[PDB]
Amino acid sequence: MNLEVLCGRINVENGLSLGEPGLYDQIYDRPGLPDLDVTVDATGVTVDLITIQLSEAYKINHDFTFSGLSKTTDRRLSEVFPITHDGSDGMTPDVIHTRLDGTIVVVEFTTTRSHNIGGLEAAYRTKIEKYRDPISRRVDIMENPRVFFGVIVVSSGGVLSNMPLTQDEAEELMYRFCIANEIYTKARQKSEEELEAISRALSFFSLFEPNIERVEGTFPNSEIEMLEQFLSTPADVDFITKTLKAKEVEAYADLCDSHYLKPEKTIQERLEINRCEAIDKTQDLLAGLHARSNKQTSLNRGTVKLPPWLPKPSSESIDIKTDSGFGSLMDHGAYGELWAKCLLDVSLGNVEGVVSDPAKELDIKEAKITYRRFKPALSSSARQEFSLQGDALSPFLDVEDIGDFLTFNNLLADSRYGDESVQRAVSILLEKASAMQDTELTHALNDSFKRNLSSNVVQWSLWVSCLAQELASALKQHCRAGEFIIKKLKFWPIYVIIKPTKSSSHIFYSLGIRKADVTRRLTGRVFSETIDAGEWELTEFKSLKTCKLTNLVNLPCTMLNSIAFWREKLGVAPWLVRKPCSELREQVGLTFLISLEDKSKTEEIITLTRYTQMEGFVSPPMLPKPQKMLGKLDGPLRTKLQVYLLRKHLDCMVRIASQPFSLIPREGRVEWGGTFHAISGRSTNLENMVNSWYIGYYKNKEESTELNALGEMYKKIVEMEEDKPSSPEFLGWGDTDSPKKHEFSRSFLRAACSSLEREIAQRHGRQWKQNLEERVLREIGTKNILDLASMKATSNFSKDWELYSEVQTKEYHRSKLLEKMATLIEKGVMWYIDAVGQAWKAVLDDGCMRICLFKKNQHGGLREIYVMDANARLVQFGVETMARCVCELSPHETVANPRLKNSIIENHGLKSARSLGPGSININSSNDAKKWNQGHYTTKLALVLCWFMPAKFHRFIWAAISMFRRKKMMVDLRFLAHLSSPFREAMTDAFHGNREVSWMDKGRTYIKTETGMMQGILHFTSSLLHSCVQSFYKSYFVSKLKEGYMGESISGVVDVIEGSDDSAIMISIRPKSDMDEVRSRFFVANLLHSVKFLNPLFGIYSSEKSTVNTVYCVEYNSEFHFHRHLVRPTLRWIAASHQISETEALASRQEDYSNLLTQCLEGGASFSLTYLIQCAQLLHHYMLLGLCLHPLFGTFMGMLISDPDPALGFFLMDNPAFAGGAGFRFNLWRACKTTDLGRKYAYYFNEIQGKTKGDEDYRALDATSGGTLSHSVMVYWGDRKKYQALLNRMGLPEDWVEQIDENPGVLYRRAANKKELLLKLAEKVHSPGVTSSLSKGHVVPRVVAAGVYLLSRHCFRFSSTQKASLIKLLMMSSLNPNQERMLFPQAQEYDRVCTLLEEVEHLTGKFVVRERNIVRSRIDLFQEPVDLRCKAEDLVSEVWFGLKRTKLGPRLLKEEWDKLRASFAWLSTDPSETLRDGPFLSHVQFRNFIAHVDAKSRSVRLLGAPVVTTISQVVRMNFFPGFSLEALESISILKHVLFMVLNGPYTEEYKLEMIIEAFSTLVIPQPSEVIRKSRTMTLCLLSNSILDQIERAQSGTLGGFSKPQKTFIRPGGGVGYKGKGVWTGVMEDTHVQILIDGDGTSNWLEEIRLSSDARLYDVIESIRRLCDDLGINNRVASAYRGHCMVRLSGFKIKPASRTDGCPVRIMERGFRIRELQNPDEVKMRVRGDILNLSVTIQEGRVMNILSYRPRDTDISESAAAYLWSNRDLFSFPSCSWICLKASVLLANDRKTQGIDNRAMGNIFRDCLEGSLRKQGLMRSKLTEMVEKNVVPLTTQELVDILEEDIDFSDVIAVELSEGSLDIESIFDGAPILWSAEVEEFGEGVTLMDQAAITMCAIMGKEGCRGLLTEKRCMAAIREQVRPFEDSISWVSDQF
Ligand SMILES: [Mg+2]
Ligand SMILES: [Mg+2]
Repeated sequence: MNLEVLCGRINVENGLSLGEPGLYDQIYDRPGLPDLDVTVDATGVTVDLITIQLSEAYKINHDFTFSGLSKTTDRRLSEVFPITHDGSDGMTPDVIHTRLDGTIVVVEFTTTRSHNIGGLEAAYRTKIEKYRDPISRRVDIMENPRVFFGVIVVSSGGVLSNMPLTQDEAEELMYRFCIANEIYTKARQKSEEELEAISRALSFFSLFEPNIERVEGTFPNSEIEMLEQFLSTPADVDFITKTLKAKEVEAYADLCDSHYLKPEKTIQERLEINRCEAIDKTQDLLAGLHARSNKQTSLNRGTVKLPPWLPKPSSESIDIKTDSGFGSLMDHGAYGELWAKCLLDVSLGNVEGVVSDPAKELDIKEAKITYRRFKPALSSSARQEFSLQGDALSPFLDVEDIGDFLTFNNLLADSRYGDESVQRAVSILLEKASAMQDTELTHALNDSFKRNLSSNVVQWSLWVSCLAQELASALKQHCRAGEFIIKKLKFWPIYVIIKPTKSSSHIFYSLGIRKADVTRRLTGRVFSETIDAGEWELTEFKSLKTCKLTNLVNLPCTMLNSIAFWREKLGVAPWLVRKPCSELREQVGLTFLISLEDKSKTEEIITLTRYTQMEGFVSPPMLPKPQKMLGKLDGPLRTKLQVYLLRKHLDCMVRIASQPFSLIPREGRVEWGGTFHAISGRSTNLENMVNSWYIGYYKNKEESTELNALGEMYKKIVEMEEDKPSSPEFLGWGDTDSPKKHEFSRSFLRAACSSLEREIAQRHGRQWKQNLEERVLREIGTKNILDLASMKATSNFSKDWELYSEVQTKEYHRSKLLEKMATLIEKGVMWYIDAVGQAWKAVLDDGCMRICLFKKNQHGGLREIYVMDANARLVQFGVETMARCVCELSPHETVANPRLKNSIIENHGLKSARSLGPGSININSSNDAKKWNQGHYTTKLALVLCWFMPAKFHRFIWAAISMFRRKKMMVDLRFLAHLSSPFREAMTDAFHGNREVSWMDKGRTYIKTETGMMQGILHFTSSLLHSCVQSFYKSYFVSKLKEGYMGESISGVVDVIEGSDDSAIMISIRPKSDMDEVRSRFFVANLLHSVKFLNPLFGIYSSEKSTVNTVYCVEYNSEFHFHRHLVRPTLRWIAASHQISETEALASRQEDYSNLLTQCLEGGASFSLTYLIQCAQLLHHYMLLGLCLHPLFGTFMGMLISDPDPALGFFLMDNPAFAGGAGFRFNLWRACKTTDLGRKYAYYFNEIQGKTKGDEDYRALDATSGGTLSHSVMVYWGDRKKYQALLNRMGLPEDWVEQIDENPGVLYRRAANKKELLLKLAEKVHSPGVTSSLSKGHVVPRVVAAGVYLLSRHCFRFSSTQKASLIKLLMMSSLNPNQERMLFPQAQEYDRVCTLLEEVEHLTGKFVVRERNIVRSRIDLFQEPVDLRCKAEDLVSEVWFGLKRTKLGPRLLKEEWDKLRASFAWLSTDPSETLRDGPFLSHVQFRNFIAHVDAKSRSVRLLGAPVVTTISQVVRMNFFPGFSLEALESISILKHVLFMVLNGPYTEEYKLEMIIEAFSTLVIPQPSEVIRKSRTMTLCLLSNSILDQIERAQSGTLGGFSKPQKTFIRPGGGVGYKGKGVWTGVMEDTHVQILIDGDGTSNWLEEIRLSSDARLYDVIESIRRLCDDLGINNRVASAYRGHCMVRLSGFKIKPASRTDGCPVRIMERGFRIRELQNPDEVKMRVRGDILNLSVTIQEGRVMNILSYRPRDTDISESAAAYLWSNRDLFSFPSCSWICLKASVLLANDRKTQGIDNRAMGNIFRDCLEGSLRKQGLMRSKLTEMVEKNVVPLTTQELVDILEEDIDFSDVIAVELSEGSLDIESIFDGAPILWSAEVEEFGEGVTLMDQAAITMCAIMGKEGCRGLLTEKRCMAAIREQVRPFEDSISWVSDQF
């Protein structure tokens, strides 16, 4: 802990810097808690025996915390910077440091007593506000300033600091602060808004009165006696001891008698016995299943319900060809005659008109579609057959068709038609999009994607998707008797006949093909057999439910993803064509089958095989037992596929149960030998198996309404209802050894709460309840009623909807929540804390919760959703916030602290290594819970919450929780309808009143419920309870480990991580001998196994889906930590990467398409696969835009080709390398600098839309969506009539829009009255995209509508935007870097990325296979904790209304506002005037426009190989696994000697002497090299061929003087230059011109000219330096001369409309000629700490051609050691200076008192003041040194939480005593691990040189001086006031 290394870490560039704030937290074990003895008395305070002063104790909180930092002499602001006289010259910093490179560093520390990011961010912002302006003022008047600013803020939780540190110093600081804050508080300003909110909430809580008596009445078991008796009485001890002993002996006996530890068999015998038992169990299951079924041996049927046809698509057309013959369409008749009649009727005249036009479906020209009805009179036989149309299978069925289908099948062979209509229509758009990056990489990847699209599988899937879209469209028409509809598929010779229904739940269709254009077939045999008709081939009226439609639409964009992902995972090159590996056909075929055949209970087997395969990772003491998965596999079978899957699964189980997975740690790493695919016979590595358990995964939110799934849901909801204990005794009143299905022991709950509370109170400092209460009161008291969770779901279920058939033949139609806030705002309420006072009473007058149900269709996941009513949400939101607040400050929970998801597992390894010695062994168990819902009686939650509250909340929480013990649930009306015509057979009887059941009333349309928490509602209380339980488990395990089985003590650390349901335990030990390892492994095995039996006490039932006692692997949520290797299932997000999403505006879909891609990249995928996924995403986005439905797609394609702007349908594709890295904003930025888009945006910002009040003004109305901006024609869409009608029912005058423009002040301040609240509601109801139309139909049709409607409407007619071509001609009525930066607030990072990206334009690399696993890094891209910048909207609120939403300051506020004005032309400082000039029509469009103009991309946690890392490394490695992508020593010593001479104490003449001699002796490479900084070096070295062109070319900086002003003589002898001159120059290829003028006291800048504008922000400071050289002020104004880009005052940016300062008028041909300078007047110069090569252009006026300043990262030591071994350099205190190492200190002891030297003067005294550096290694404070006797923190220990001692069961003790176990024979076999040399667990985790050199350049100056200062004294020198002999050293020091 020293300041020198810390300040040496940071490197700064010229100017002022603030860096980036970073957040460090607690990782290692907290030290501290010493003997604390605080006694306040007269002399102050006392601690231990050291006494501190009282008023010093008033500030010890900061002095002690930073004792090792402030050791300087307390300089001032004036002493370092030039005087500004602005009052701030007396601003005293906390540490002002100036290292030997002039890099000024001002740092101030702070300490807050908060507990979250809130106080941290607050302190950071207030420190920045305190110290912003003076330092900027001082840096504005310096020559070459390099000043850094840093802030340090600490808290008991974490530390926020912009200067990089190491976790050790963070831990030191945090624990020091803990001690300091403790002694501070034992020894003993907010704003106004929060000060009002706290009182507003406290008043309500103090006067809140819930009717506890009516509550006890209307609710079963709500009694305050339970709560008070739980809080008051302590916890029993003897009961717990006997219960633990009983549970322990029971678990031990169960383990022994379940894993065959009796009596003596070896491992192989136990394994064969296990194999026999598994065989028996599978045999029994098969027999019991086959016994109840129609026993068959062959079932002729199919699996794919569609016929295999592969036509060659012809020219596109939507019309039925007529000339077909009929010579054979009457062979069969009953189907052929139907098609014959159809063709004959459509031929001549029988068709009719049915228009299905987009504008209808959204419920609002030639875009209208034409469909044909039908009425063909069929014969009686065929009519009867059609009216006729429209048992569980056996495990032994000989399903071999599926078998040999997955072996040989033409599924991946190339369909020879790869250049046809559809492929052209896609590839053209693809090439147009990719034209931005025309490298070889992009061409290769596009060719690979097209080759993939050419395979016959996607060719078959394409027309299937077309058919599915057409059917979804035709789903809801009008049905005539005997009607039909004939349609063509617009790309293929296929015809479909459709017969819709009225139920709108399925459909009937029949296909037909010409039988002469069927080119190929999929040559399978699981396919629906068609029929022959001569020259035709037809189908037989299948039926497809409406639920199984989206999966048919999304078929190509999942087949492509599967093909690409599996082709890459196998290890094939994405740019090298090969054959199908015959191990790849299986995976693709299986994906195809599981996708097409879409049911539950079929993919469920595959998603369940994981828990079966998750065995074999079990440790020798136990055996792999997959037989626990029998059950959940029973039930009926209804497909030929389920039988095959079940047989293969059972075979995999019996294969696994015979031998586990091997475990061989060859080198220091560990692996696992034998793995294999689940449904196959294979052998693949881990990563190939892990994400094979996720074959049939997908997501949706469509709200399926099939009666079957809804019935299963209703069944699941009521399962444990009848299991009520029927006794209000064991539900929170007394203890119980064996608890029943819903009971829980109270004393154990109290013990767990006490344990967790002690852990919390030890991590944070005590007296924490107060901080929590204030935090909760604040966070509640600020919730306005308007900013609620609008657009959510509510329930219109009241008492009236309780009698079926009395309210039926109606629709429920659940509604939104906005209506509630509307009808509340009407009633005069503003704050959320006001509505609850009546919402609670309104609820209590009822007797239920009025819950409604909701179910999506995703076959698995989080399917159920329980929507509530507003009166319940309003009371639940006030309690869930308290729950989340109490949960946020826990050390285990991972749903409020999300980052801990990836910290408590990795870092554990380091922890294990810390207090164990390297070489430990892990023992892990990943648990779960069986029924996390329907098993938690809601009283335990209330108790465990009220235990953590300050008692001002007890009554409110008790009431608001007591509302969950009688809830009513709605049901579908169609459900009861069809039901009133097994479990369902009981439900119908309960409904009809025959059989009495205890939930459903007779005749009533609901379901009662008394037990079970709802899912999603009480999300955090469950996590809190689980945290308590897991903390108790951790304490108990630490206890049992503290004392061995026989009085010994095994050593080991425990870790506990847990979220909502899933949880893990990660114990780790270290043995020494061989036998002790065995004993400890057995002990920890029993310990970990006891959890299953210890769980039921807390009302938690562990399932059979949890592994136990695995050696070197865990699994928390979905990621598997296989030792130092982390595996994540990437198929999950890949499959769920293209979800249909209904948003009312374009350019908002690509946002989500990029979000999902970024999520997939996070999940982990080489960029070469992310790019293909993006191509498939583009294909999906275009197919969902009318690619195969509307016939007018050619016109839209032609329009988009000539207009690449998004929001019109165009899709932007990222760079091949670094594809999904940065979000959509990056692609937008990159496209806005190369395409015509840069033009279309420029017009939006540089047009004053007056236009003489023409008919071309405003152009596209400003309207931003998401991050992008577009025309208001799109964002205005959507029905809102219900909402505005409701508003008109209230006091909303129609003038409101106009009435808003008269006073915009109501759009930024919150509220003052009721009326402006209504105005804010009205603006809320129109802007973002809030909808009101009911989802009365499907999604795909109405999405295609919402697309094509807007597209067409913009293409031809108006809205107020113009046509496409009209706007294109309005163009002829791009961006400059200023506005480009103001738009994208992260342009610099984008530029860095792009620069690093413009080197991989070729395909060059090697296939080097590295070691087993390159342990990667944890790289984070652009990402900050909170923020530092002011948003582009707050400046307007401040300038326009005076609200200091930002706190910059008058100078800085003016500067940034002026920059903003210079960014937007029309923008003025008048809120009313800015409407009649800028593109807008109302003063509301601008409010929405400005709040989303600037947007930043999202963060990315990408992994990269180490070297610690960079982005170039990641791009080298991560492009493809197993593949990389790629394209002196005198310079170092020269840099070192240059830095040591320039900054060294010398004289300028002597400096130049030594420099030129060093240049003479040394050599250098020629300048035909890389030019970053050595260019200048080799130039100034070769200045001793022809230098003129050397400086001219190769990016120099020079320029003559074309027009000298004049010469004039001031009588004080001054050569002044007066008049008007013209200077010219050529710096970094600009050829600028500078007109200058001055006639009074000095000169001033007149005008500047530039030939280009790329490098603008650097030319500005270059011109600043040039004027500083030639000495010209830049303060006075000028007379504007032309149409300038911008103007500049004080080297600052000013707009052109202001005409304030010198204007920079860029003219490409402004000035093109050079000055032809003479090469003889060239000199070298050496200023203090500055090297220059210059030329005198005029008499007394010089010009610096080139400059140099040495960095601090070039102070070498090898070069120093070499220079030491040299004598010829007569150049070398100097000897001990350059070469760090008769005497030196003896002569200069008195040389400072009398100046007698021929060398440096003051510089030597400034340098030698560094004795404080060597004095920094010692001489600390007293309390800072006496308190180093602290021992580490031992642990939590249940003898403390329970306050008593506890004995334990010595079963294993007496067993090993008698010898009934023979442990040494159980583990014989499997390898030994105590002596195995392995690396520690965990995967993830210039300081070196800078620290070394900063600690190094001290000794070589004060070696013997330190010895003298130690010899003279060692104890009194620690004090500074005590000395106030060795007058020479003190003089050297100071004074
Ligand atoms: Mg598992
Ligand atoms: Mg788990």
